Amino acid sequence: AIHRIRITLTSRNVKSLEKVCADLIRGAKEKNLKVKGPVRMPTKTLRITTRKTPCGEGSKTWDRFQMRIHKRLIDLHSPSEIVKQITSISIEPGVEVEVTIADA
Amino acid sequence: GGHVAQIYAIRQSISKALVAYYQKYVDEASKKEIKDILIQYDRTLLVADPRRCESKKFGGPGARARYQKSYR
Amino acid sequence: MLMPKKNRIAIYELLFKEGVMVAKKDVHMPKHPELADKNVPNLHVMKAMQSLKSRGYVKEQFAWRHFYWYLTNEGIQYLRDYLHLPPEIVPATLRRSR
Amino acid sequence: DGFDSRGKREFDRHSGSDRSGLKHEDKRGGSGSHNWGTVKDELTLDEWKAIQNKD
Amino acid sequence: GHQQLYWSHPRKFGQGSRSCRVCSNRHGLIRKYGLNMCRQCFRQYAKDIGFIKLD
Amino acid sequence: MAVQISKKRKFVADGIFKAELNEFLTRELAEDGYSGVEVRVTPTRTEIIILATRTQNVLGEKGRRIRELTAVVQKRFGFPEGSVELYAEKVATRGLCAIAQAESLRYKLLGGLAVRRACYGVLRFIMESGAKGCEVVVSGKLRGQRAKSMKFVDGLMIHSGDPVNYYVDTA
Amino acid sequence: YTTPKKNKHKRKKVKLAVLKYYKVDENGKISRLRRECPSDECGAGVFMASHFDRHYCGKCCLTYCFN
RNA sequence: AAGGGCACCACCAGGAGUGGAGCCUGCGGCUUAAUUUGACCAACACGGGAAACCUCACCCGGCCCGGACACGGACAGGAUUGACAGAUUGAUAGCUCUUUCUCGAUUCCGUGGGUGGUGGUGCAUGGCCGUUCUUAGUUGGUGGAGCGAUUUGUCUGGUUAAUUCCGAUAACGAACGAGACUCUGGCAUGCUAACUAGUUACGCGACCCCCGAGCGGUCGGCGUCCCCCAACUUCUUAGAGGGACAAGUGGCGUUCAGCCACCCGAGAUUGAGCAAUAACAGGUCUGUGAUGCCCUUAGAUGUCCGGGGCUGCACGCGCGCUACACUGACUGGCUCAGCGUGUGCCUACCCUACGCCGGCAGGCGCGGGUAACCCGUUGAACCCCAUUCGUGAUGGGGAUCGGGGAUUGCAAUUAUUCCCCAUGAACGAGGAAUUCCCAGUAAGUGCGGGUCAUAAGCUUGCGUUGAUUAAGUCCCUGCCCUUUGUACACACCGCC
Ligand SMILES: [Mg+2]
Ligand SMILES: [Mg+2]
Repeated sequence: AIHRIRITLTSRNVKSLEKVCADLIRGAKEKNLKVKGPVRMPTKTLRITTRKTPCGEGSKTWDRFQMRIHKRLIDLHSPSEIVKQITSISIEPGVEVEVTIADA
Repeated sequence: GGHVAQIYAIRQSISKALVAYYQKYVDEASKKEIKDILIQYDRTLLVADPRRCESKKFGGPGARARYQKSYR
Repeated sequence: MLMPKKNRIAIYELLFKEGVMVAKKDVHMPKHPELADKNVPNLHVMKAMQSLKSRGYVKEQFAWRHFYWYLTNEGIQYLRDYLHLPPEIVPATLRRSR
Repeated sequence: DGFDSRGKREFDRHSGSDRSGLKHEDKRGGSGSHNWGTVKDELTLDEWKAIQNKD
Repeated sequence: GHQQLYWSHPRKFGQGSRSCRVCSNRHGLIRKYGLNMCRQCFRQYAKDIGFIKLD
Repeated sequence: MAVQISKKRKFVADGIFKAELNEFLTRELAEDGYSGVEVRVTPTRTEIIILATRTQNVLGEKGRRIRELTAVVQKRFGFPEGSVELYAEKVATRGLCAIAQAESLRYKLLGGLAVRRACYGVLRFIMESGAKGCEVVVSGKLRGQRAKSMKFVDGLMIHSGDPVNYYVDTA
Repeated sequence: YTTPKKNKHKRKKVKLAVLKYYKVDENGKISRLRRECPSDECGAGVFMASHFDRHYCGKCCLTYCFN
């Protein structure tokens, strides 16, 4: 054997993360492997407030830059061994994956 | 929240929970005869206050106030 | 300028093992990230390959804070006669598995 | 005398250079190369060491 | 020049131990999130890195 | 893990790497019609694809330059032998790349072409290649101390709002 | 500018002749009047410089002096 | 010059203030070896500029070439490279001197030629940014007027935040900007989910109870993904969607564009980002391996090291902090947040729970966290509840100054910072003047980030408590449009 894994999805844009979550959930259900829904970590917002001007002149204009990190956890539970049952990554640029053991 | 915000949250939580419990399990006609009392006293007892806050801007201390400027 | 002979041949033989060689622009770095076992710092790497570029044997490109020296055809033959190599040894960039 | 004590001009629109002025005046009406156009323009080592140190 | 004092002065910390990874400038250095990037340079490469002005 | 890095610093590190790689490929392939670069990173390997107008020039003599570039980015960025790859792709409709047109305009001016003739030539080519509008501005000094800014625009153009981000390509 | 001090004369090497600090006798007997610094990295090739009151190997073979 | 229009960087009606006092900081002046320098609404807590070293660009000294390459010399019988001891120097810089070794073609000398520069010029430039201006303005096609440049369209008027629209109307149909757009906030007991968020129910408990409550009460006590051994998403997280449109009613109005009020509704004007044609000889060469030209280039304006300075004070100005007190201060108790950071390529520097030692600043041993897993249920402040003080420059205020103890750093003196005990100065609501501002706003009030080895009176955000006055006008201050005059067109900083 009974093996369970936790696949962690991380992306900077919502649509790429949603697509990988969708077709991985669909693939797991097609293989009749019971799967938990993608739970979402709160978005990591990297904010940097610099000054627009490259010099000291201006009207103290400050620029705000945002970077959003979206995180999802999907749990795969199979009565048999699991790594051989699912052997596809189905990824696109802009999103990364990491697979861990459910106990680990 | 703070002290006052917890107070207002508590009182409208009591009112909203009781009016919804009355709606769910007994007649809403008798729900209305206490619901009309609550609204005719204070609308905030059943409806949350939408106003929360305003973002701070880079020209002054607060949301709208600007810093002192001098010409001389 | 002044380098030991073992230092010059170590840099040259790496420039022929692969035709390219990067070097962070920090003259005070105690050791080059590559060939650190040969005990020659990044400064001597800088001046040796800027002398190659001045003679025309290598082309110099600069990114943010790194050099991207590219060995040329003219520099290939000079390395052959400098290190006493036959006209059969070629860099990996010039020839791979061919 | 065109500057104050700090060194700022009291007349910015008074061109302090003889060759140029405030407005850009074209050279020869905008003809010739390297200039703005005109209406006419509009119309292996390791294995060698291996055999070297084997003996 | 001499090895004893050419780099003797310790710079394990302070403003002079850090320079921009793009242009070696030691001023206005943004070290947040391990950026270690000169300020005007980060403004130049803001979109390429991934930071986008949402508001 | 103490060896690993936090996700926020990891994405920032990838952004710095992509910016440095894009800038270096710009400074090297500017004469070779360089347009852009995209990377697809997986833990097994990374694929670096360079979009250029002339892939026949990006490739060296029998592919020498591509091997040269993939080796030199490997040495700089510390990649393993198998985790670094390098492909080149011809950019369709090269007149619709603002970077490609900017490079060709630089080449024409370096040749010595008049500003009006070069700018009108590239402006026409963008239009028949298919666009809702375009605009080129050339600023600096030519033959004199005073500088000038010449503007050449046609078609429709937008400046404000979110649409300008995915409608107007600026270079 | 206007340096009050004078230009400092950098050291000029003596440009000395051939070493010739050891000879032979009685149809050839090798005899060295210069010491040897016996460290392993110093080697037997190098010779310790003899001074008025001290011995100093050419490499960093320490310095042995007689007090 | 006249007429219209708009604006809390204009006023009205007011609020908090600044200007008065001390101190922090930035400018000017003075002094200095240097007190580096740019900048004069749109300079003056600005260059993210909180500088002990570095930073540093300034002053006083001292190393090195990191002056490529080409050519001519000298050279394995030596071109040359380092160095122990003494002196010499601040220096354990063989910098130099005495002293001889050692290094082995890598250099050295000369002639050309590189190179670098936080050196000058932003009045040579690019890019970026500020301002006009975030006001509402700007331009084609066809048609009409013109011989023509040009003009109409783009306007008498009503209306709008908006040439935003409606209306007259030689104009019709458009384009940019405005709007629309993206992010954010408010509602979804509607959907999807969640042991890295939980909530209810149940089982062990632990205590209060027994006047009896007993399906009693509290539990941030333990458990039911310890996977067979409960469900569910209301609360939390975040995706897809919906929701709001002047949509309904009444009134005003050409009864049009629209305006006001009201019911129902979470919401009947949430704040931002972007942002035209163009101009400002506006600021930046000290952000850049962005850059022309000029200067320097070996006794260096390159580069490194030691020390000092950037802080220096008869004085003037600006941004601010603390206060002048009882609507308070002190002491004790009660007690509620949300942004958001967190162990590093170079890079040596993380956030901290727990226990022990000290009165405090702190020190020591054990851990956890690369993070909805740990700090953390962020036990924040104001506020609230009690005691003392009692109109006294008083227990208000904590400047100036003495002594002592700690942390960071190679280095703390010109005090880095912090802590303890001492002194207790002006200041009793501030002249003329002047700034910001319309709802979760002003303001009180703390907490994160950036700067950081040490650090915030700054800045950037977040949260808590939370109002007075106003739904107007051109009176003052500015700007826009139209008309008008012009000998201006380099455009009034003009011409003459
Ligand atoms: Mg808009
Ligand atoms: Mg005291």
